[PDB]
Amino acid sequence: MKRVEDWIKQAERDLEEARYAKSGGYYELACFLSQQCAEKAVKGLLQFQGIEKRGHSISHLLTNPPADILQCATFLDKQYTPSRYPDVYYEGAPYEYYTERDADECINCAIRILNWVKGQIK
Repeated sequence: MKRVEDWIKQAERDLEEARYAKSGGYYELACFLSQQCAEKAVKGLLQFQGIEKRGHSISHLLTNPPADILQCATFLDKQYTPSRYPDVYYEGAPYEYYTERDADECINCAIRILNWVKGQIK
């Protein structure tokens, strides 16, 4: 069991670890941890709203969110999975093909979703 504040602490710690992973050059990790951040924040919001849905797609968890939030949820939903769906997985060892720009786009979308959720919990 978790309280709303636990979902938000999990998301704040996932963001801190994503930045830490980018500092170490671990860009695929920073992208995974950014998707974890967003997913935990949106589950925190759904609990606060008493509005239960399931799955790990951040986009399917939202209901009529702003355009920028849906764009970042769709973007983050592509991060680790997807055996072959959301398909665009890399061939070979994935980490070798991520870049510092991907880490920045993933971290910043996690920050956009985490702040948008915080704004709504009151």
